[PDB]
Amino acid sequence: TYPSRPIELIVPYPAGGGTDVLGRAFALASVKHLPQNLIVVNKPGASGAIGWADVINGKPEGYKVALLATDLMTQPNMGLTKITHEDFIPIARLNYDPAAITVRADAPWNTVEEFLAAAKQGDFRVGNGGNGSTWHLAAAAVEDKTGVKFNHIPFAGAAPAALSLLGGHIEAITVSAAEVYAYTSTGKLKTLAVMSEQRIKGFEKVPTLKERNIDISIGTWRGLAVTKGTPPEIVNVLRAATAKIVTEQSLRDALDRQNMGYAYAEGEAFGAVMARDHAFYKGLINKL
Ligand SMILES: [Cl-]
Ligand SMILES: [Cl-]
Ligand SMILES: [Cl-]
Repeated sequence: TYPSRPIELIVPYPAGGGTDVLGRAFALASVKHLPQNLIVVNKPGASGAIGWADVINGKPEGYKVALLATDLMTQPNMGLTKITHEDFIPIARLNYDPAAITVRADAPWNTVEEFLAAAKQGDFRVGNGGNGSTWHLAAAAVEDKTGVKFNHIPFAGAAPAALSLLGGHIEAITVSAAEVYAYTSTGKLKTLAVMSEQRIKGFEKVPTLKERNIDISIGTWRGLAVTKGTPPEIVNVLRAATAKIVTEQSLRDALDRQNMGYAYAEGEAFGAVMARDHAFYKGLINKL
C-alpha cells in the first residue's frame, strides 16, 4: 500500500529560507496524515530545474514530490529549459502572494483608475525587484492591459523598491502585497489594487484588478506535484493527505511567520492555474 517507504520532498531552495521553512513545516504537519515520513531535500540551482529534473527523471512511484514555484512559468517561456508544468501532475497549491499597485500614502491618487489616468500622461517610475522577475512582469502586465507606459525601475529585490517609494524617489511599486503590508497597515504606503482572483487578508478594502475590469492575476506561489505518469491511486493518496495537512494550525503558523499567504488550491485547480499562467507568461515574455 502506498506509501510504504519515506517520501522525499524536493525543495529547490537552500536550507533556512522561507520555502525551506514551508517545506519542513508541511513535512511536520504530515505526520498524522501519512504513514511514512516526508523528508526534505534542498536542491536549488537553475531556478528550480535541477530539482525538477530529479523528480521528472525519478520513478513514477510517489516517493519524490516537487515543491513547485513560480519559476516553472517563466524559465521555459524564456527558452531556458524544456521542462514545463505538463511534466508534472499537481497535488495542490499551498501559497500565493499576489502583486499589487502601491503608492506613497500622500500620493494624489486615491483609486487605481485615478493612478492610471495620471500615468497615461507621463512616464511614471514603477519599482520592481529585478528585470524579468515577477514584479517587473506584473507592471508589464498592467501596461499590456491598460495601454499605459511605465519607466520600469529594477532594484536588488522588493525591499529596496519599497524603501525608494517611501522616500519619494519613484511613483509606484508592483511588488507583493505581502511586502508592503507593514507600510500600508501603518499609513506610510497605500495600495490601490491587488492582482489576485479575490480580495486578500489584510487588504479586504482594496479591489482586485479583475473586479475593476483589468484582467490580471500575478504573484509568486508554491505548490506540490509528482512526475507525469504517476498512478492515479498514488496521486489521490497525496491529494487526500494534503487536503488534511493544510488544515493543520502548525502549517498555517509557519506560513504566517514567513509572511507567505495561505492559498490552498486542489490539484486539478492548481493544474488549471498553471496552464493559464503558462500561456499568460508566454505572451507577455514574447511581447517584451
Ligand atoms: Cl523562498
Ligand atoms: Cl502578496
Ligand atoms: Cl485535490
